[PDB]
Amino acid sequence: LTEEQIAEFKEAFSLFDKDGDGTITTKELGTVMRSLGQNPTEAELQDMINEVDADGNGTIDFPEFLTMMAEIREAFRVFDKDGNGYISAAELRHVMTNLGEKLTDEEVDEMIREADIDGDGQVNYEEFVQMMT
Amino acid sequence: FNARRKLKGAILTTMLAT
Ligand SMILES: [Ca+2]
Ligand SMILES: [Ca+2]
Ligand SMILES: [Ca+2]
Ligand SMILES: [Ca+2]
Repeated sequence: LTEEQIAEFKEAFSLFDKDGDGTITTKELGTVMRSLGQNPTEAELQDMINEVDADGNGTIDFPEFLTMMAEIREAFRVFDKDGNGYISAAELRHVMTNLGEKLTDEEVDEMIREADIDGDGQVNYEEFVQMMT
Repeated sequence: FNARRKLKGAILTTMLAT
C-alpha cells in the first residue's frame, strides 16, 4: 500500500468519522450514506461493520479501515448534479461542503486542476475514471 | 493542502457510500 494510498484512505476515514474519535460507528456510516442519497437498513449497516471488524469491538478504527480498503459511474453521478456529463468547480464545492468539508475556491480550483486532463476547466467521466484507475 | 488527496478521499467516500 503506497504512501499516497494510505493518505487517501486516511482522508476517506476522516469523512466518515464525524465526531473525530478515531472510530466509525454504524450511526456515522448511516448518517453519511443518507447525506449522499442512500438508505441503508440497520442490518446492512451492522453487516458492513461486522465484515471488517477484526477485534470485534463493534466499530471500525483506522487500521481495520485500511485492511478493508486493501461503481465509478454512480459516484460520478453524485458529483455531476446537473447531469451534463461534466463536474465544475461549483458542483465540486457543493459535494465537499455536503461532506462537511469547508474549503476555499482556490482549493476547489486546484482539485479541478488535478483531475483535469484536457484542460477545459472541468472533469468529464473519462477523467474521473482515470483519476480512480 | 494536497489537492489530489482531498479529492480522491472524497471520491472514495462516495464510492463506498454508494
Ligand atoms: Ca466516530
Ligand atoms: Ca474494531
Ligand atoms: Ca455538471
Ligand atoms: Ca476536463
